Amino acid sequence: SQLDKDAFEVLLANCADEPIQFPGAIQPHGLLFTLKEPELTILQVSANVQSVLGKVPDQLAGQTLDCVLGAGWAEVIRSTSANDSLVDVPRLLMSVEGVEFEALLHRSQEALVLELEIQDKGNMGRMLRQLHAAADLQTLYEVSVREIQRMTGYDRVLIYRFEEEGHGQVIAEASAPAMELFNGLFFPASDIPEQARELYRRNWLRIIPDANYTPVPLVPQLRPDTQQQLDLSFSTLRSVSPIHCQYMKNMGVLSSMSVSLIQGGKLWGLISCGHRTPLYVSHELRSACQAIGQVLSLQISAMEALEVSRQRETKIQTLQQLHQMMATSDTDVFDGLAQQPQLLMDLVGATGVAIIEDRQTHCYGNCPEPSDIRALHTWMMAGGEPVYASHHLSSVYPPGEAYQTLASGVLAMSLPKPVDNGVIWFRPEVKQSVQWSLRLQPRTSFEIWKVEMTGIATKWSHGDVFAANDLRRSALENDLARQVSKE
Amino acid sequence: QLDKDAFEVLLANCADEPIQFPGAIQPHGLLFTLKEPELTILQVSANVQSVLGKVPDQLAGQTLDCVLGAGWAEVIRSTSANDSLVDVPRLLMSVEGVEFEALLHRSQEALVLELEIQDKGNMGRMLRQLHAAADLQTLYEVSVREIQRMTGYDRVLIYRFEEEGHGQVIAEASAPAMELFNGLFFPASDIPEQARELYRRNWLRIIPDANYTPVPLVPQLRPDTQQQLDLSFSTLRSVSPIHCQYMKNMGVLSSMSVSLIQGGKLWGLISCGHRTPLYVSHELRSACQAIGQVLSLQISAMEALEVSRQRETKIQTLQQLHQMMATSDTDVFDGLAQQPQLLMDLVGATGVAIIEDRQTHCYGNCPEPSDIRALHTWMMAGGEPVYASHHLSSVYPPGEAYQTLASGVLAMSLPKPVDNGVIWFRPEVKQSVQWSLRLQPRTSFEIWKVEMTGIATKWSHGDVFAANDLRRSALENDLARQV
Ligand SMILES: *C/C=C1/C(=C/c2[nH]c(/C=C3[NH+]=C(/C=C4/NC(=O)C(C=C)=C4C)C(C)=C\3CCC(=O)O)c(CCC(=O)O)c2C)NC(=O)[C@H]1C
Ligand SMILES: *C/C=C1/C(=C/c2[nH]c(/C=C3[NH+]=C(/C=C4/NC(=O)C(C=C)=C4C)C(C)=C\3CCC(=O)O)c(CCC(=O)O)c2C)NC(=O)[C@H]1C
Repeated sequence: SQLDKDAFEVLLANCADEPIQFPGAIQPHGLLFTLKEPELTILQVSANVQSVLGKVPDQLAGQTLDCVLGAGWAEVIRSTSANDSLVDVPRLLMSVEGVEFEALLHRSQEALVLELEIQDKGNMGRMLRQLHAAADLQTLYEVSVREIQRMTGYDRVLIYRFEEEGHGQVIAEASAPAMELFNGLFFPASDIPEQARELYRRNWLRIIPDANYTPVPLVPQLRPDTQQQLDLSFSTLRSVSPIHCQYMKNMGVLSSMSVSLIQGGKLWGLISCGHRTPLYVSHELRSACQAIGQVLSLQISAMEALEVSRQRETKIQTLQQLHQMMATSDTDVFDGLAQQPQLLMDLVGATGVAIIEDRQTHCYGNCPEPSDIRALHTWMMAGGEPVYASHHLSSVYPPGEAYQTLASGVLAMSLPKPVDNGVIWFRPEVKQSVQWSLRLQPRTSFEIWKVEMTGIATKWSHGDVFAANDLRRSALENDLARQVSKE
Repeated sequence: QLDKDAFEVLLANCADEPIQFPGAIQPHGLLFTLKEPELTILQVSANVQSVLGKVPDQLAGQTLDCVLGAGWAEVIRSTSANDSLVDVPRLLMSVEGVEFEALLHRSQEALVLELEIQDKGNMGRMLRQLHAAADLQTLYEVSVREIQRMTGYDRVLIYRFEEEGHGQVIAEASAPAMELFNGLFFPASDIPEQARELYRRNWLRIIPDANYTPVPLVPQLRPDTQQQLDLSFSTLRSVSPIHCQYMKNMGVLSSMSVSLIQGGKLWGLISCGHRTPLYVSHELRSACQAIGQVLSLQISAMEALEVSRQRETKIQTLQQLHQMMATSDTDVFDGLAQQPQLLMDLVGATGVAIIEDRQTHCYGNCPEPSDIRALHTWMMAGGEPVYASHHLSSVYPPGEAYQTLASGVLAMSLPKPVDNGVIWFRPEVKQSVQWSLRLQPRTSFEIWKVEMTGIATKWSHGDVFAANDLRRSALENDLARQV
């Protein structure tokens, strides 16, 4: 397939803007019918109508819904399709021509999308009990992944967390014995395109029962009512892009089932379940996984909130100690800050605390050569404000590349005293605290992350900047009186 | 006559009743306590003859095989070996015909086994429903409606514990032809502290019949330790007759309470009352426990967001007010005096009181400028730049003159010998609540009214933050305009 490889390589270059929401084909484990809400006439049909029902698709475009689905169920789907929210709808199991079909309903731009999924072949209280029993966030991730693996029966279960600029991190992983391990792996934001992220934000479950699937087209590809393509954003039977199918092939997973974790409308992460054999997931399993996803999304938000509030709680305690730390014979407040560096390091969070004063420089922790530090302090005038924050110093100050491991994100405060002053913080690179062991591959994904996240340190959160601007006022209140009170 | 007097004497010790050590259990099951190494019947319940029809006198210390049979004894011996009695599946058995569900726990180095009687998919839908809720009141209404539908209880109420442990019926769904309780604040004395500790320890409390005769635990003292068995973690525990009388006077004969615990603190309760006795199966109890846990997680989620959401809008109006004073230099708070609502909404208030000498400037609630002088004259004894009041009727002896107008007063006054001051008010909680013999919801409301006489809602930690965040702003901005 030399021609196909060239055609595929075209998709690889143009993958950040492919029309995922408008594939024009569905996965072949069911049927899709687009209908009209008032009369329920078959507006669009799938190519499997002859495969599972044995009806020629040419005579379906427009004609009666009774023709293929039977008049018996037509009234049922009319009644369940009456003017309603359709948000909460009970299960609707059917059987036409001896084929078991589960009917799911939604609406897309004044159309009734009917998804006839094919059918082949108590513990909840326990799962929520264990989820509540978790103490810390890492324990919560571990127990959640273990429980999802146990109940689903999926070979691999992974929790991706989207940290910064869309980059991902595999936090918790449980896998079947003797199979590839992914933990501490960081993948770039380019791996998941933005359209896929929007769909994951608008859908709880994404099921790909078989990567070796041939897409079946929707005939006709154009809806006569609007003369466009179907928006399959909310359809469970939506074709997967060949790029992700190749990615799953290279991984070794043939069936996937992703559960989205949404906090405050933002995609916190994903729960990805992979199988080495094509696995078909029943409705009960889907509902249980959705329930665990929502419960964990609620719980994760709570655990960080307690931890975020805890950091604020131990912040003001840290400043209070520091606000009185210079109570004894301080030549400068900074020289009083030189007694115990770890209080400064723990105030804002950084491996390097350096305060330059008295024609010399005082640094504790991960710091560069002192001569170049004043050159970084020579850049203080460029800020124009005591506060300074950066998650990437190389991009904003070009000669700050010699020290990327020691100083990638620098927090600073400088009192307006013109002679010699300023406080400097040093946070190391993210690349120096990450450990893990073809184009579309997890190993290749890690290398792109190490080049995309170059010289980038973890962003100083609003609390750290608040704890930074706080000492700006505290040092200004005290330092001037210290010299004045001597006189 | 004699029995009625014994009831009143019991009402004296309702505050410090030994609930954890009743010495009897509800008659809808059996209780045994056993030694872990041997599994011998250390202490038994009096209702053995009721179901098993066996003498109890030769059971204190004997082997379990004579009561529960050899096979079931071995099964529970294997179950109790090292399972830690946490996350243990259902263990239904049947001795002498009667089916018993065997729940297990351990108390002070003893193995308590409860044989509860056996009389007579939607969870995902309810979790989706609770996630779909947008506001807090919508969340409470949805939770109560779904809980009532799933459990089939005539009354389902959610109590929120506010201020000094007082109660508030936040949401309520009830069957027709039943008294309505909404906004019915009740005192903290209605639920004693021991009951609150037990509700914190146990998710579920089930009283299937208020008209029950307790079965005593014989012998009443464990020979191993010579004390009363602690039933603080057992579903089969006798309830105090005070609560039984309260439930009879309410008009409920069966109760099913799920405790909402946020961060180890009893946020509230989900009380399910029935007009007739009712028994809840294990599946129903597990489902209600799961919904309670989900709602406890979700209440904290929306509470935390609104705590932060109020902080973002606190700074938003904070910048606007501290940049306004640049327009007017006649008074340091003249710009503060142009938008009174931007001052009331800054911290939560129904009246702004900013006044210097020879001036009277208060918008909204204000008793009298002459009393405002006396209101401004309180600070001689308690003098700080930021002063707050949770109950002004106590700290200020003439706090009862204006309680509906100013019950909790938050005050900032910059340090200047010349007259100054910024003060905001807050009215009574008792003047914003409305609702329609000794142990009765009607009586409970009038006790709360007396117990809250001039008590305003506590100034939040973010509320005193906006008081100190306006301490620095008015301090620095004053000199530049004067200069
Ligand atoms: C520009 C196009 C590309 C692309 C497309 C693409 N990816 C997904 C889904 C993915 N891909 C993931 C990639 C990974 N990177 C890693 O390091 C690891 C290892 C653990 C993985 C799996 C990934 C995590 C997802 C999300 C899956 C989930 O759990 O939901 C899609 C969406 C497909 C769809 O139809 O929904 C697309 C279009 N992948 C590329 O690699 C680049 C070239
Ligand atoms: C000092 C003794 C008293 C007391 C004891 C008592 N009460 C409970 C449980 C209660 N009582 C509640 C009271 C209410 N107040 C109201 O306004 C309303 C109506 C809306 C009610 C129902 C109340 C809410 C509870 C908790 C219910 C639950 O089961 O969770 C107990 C606990 C009993 C036990 O064994 O668990 C005790 C000991 N009640 C009094 O009135 C005072 C005199």
